[PDB]
Amino acid sequence: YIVERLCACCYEQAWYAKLGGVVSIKFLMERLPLTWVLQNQQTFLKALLFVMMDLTGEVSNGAVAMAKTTLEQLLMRCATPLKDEERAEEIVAAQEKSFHHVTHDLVREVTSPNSTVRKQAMHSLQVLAQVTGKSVTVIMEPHKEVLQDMVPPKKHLLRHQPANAQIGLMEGNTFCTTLQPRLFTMDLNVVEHKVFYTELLNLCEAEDSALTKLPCYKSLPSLVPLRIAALNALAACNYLPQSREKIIAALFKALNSTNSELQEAGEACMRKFLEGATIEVDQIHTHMRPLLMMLGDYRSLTLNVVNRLTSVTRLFPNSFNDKFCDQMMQHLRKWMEVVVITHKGGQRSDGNEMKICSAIINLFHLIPAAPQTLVKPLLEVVMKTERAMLIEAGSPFREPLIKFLTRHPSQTVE
Repeated sequence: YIVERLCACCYEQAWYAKLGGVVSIKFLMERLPLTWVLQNQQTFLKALLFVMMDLTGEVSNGAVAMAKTTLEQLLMRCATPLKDEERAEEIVAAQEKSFHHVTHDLVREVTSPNSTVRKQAMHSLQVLAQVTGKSVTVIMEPHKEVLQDMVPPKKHLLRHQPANAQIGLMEGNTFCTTLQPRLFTMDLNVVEHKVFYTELLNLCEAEDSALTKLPCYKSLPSLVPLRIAALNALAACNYLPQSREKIIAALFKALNSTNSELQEAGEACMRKFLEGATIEVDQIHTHMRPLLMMLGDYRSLTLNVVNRLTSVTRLFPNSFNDKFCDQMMQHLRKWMEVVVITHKGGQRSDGNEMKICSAIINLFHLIPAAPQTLVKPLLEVVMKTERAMLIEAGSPFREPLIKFLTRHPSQTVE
């Protein structure tokens, strides 16, 4: 009755009721013995995860972090292997049964449409596989019966599912297909996987003007998380030779865009994609061609294009050459002259004041093709700008310049 009434507080509406319920659960699992907390771990987990499922979308006072910490403690407690001095026929059986049930419910809630509970379940599975000294797959291999119809959409026309459910399905597919050994192999041969891959490609490659026509996406405020999830799911399929060019094309299209958050998501997915696949300089040039071929005019530069340059350089150091370094130095000199002119004019702040020059300077320390000779012209232009603006302590060019100078200490100090 104690556990019933106390964990029942987790189902009340108010947030303080949930907080008291989780506090009582923590007290019960910390003070009382192991043999008893195991058989109640099912109800404890259910209640303390329903707390999260219900508190999403409303103000709360640290209840989410407290619930996450309590979940971590309960999982690392009940999952801890029993030492030989305490192993017995009843405690071992109770632990095994509680572990089975908890893992079953966790794999069930993994594909839930809520993001917070899904991330919490993923972290719990990871830490549980870490503690038990086993892989996540072998632990989920018996439990994948629940996800036989979840990871494969069964050609359910995901376009009919809501945006949050779609994002949840994408994240579940990413998690289940990115373990040490993959639980489900997206062979891209059955009609189900084929339809799923085609939907992923059309979602991550189409345009917003046509993508917003769907009713499921008509009410979305940003539509960026959907594209991010689509890119993440598409990168997890780096085991299909005959169907790899489209993945690279989509990842590069996402790596060259006029948005910052999506550019970062695309570069992250590419870095994750390169862990299993490889890309030769041929297709690198083929895909970055529209990114280049426009730098001829220094005015064409901007924060987005320099960020894309930085990303493609960080992902492929051997892609750029010394000629590109000289062109970048010329563009930097031009932009520094423009900045000096604008500062002498003293009209008003703009969006091309310092960030562009800082990014262009940072580009050098990431390109290994940058020669030692580039230190002197860069230092000269930096000194010219500093003494034209008379900004010494607040100069934002110090950090990237020092980052580059550290690459050639011999020439620098000399």
